[PDB]
Amino acid sequence: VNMRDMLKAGVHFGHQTRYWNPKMGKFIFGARNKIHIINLEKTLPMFNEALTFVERLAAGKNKILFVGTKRSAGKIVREEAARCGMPYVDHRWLGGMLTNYKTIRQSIKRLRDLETQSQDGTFDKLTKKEALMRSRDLEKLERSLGGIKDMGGLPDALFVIDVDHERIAITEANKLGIPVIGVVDTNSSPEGVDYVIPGNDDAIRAVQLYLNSMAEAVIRGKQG
RNA sequence: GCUGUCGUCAGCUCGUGUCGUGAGAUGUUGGGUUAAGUCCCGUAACGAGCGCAACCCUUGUCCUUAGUUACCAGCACCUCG
Ligand SMILES: [Mg+2]
Ligand SMILES: [Mg+2]
Ligand SMILES: [Mg+2]
Ligand SMILES: [Mg+2]
Ligand SMILES: [Mg+2]
Repeated sequence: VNMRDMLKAGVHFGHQTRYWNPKMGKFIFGARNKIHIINLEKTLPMFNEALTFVERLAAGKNKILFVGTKRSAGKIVREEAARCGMPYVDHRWLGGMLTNYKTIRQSIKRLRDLETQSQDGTFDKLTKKEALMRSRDLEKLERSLGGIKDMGGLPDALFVIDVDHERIAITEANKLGIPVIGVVDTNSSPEGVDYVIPGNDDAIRAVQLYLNSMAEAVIRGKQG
């Protein structure tokens, strides 16, 4: 908002200049002291475009999936996708979560009924020898499948925090053919992302800026 | 039908997904660890089956029930078994 919250924290920064993607050359305002700088005055209209798109998609009972698996960004998306509904992923993305949803449906069922088992009133009233194993399986399943426990159907649109690190999700999203929102850094590619956000990554303040923007956008959208 | 052998070695495969024009490949590679494809972590793979392990028999400790044809600590007799 108003070119100052983003200009303050970390948004006007890039990944040096040695590792830059030619297709970002149109978004570079300059390279001060060997580091690329993003043209924020161009980011604002498309940032607001993404905000208004997700806001108008909120009304209509559509589900928006968030992807944030990264160092120091998983917990932010975990807590921030909390409330306002919507699923998320907070740890390693599983290959085939979209193109092979039938298989992961079984894992979802296993997670649900094992959660019921371990929280039925302490069903495991027996030796801890295999109860520890059961709890370990529970936490292992949670750590990768907690965010998508709901949403029996495929998401109508998807949100990304970084496109280089999780290219696989975007690839299979285009293969399924659904809209995608992505934060494209200076060493990334606009290929496969529909609504581009030429923002910044690896800076925390920027990432909660992005995710709060999205979350209160969907809040003001789904009110009806 | 039954049996030997590699070999009681730890391997051999499938569904769905993905990569390749295809034969095919990933799963099943990698860092550790284990008797073991055993387990953990990572990881375009996610799961499953036959194997490994476990359930069977026996051996080593104790407890309950049992005391004849088995036993003899105590009591007595004893021809001293
Ligand atoms: Mg093909
Ligand atoms: Mg193979
Ligand atoms: Mg093999
Ligand atoms: Mg096994
Ligand atoms: Mg065996």
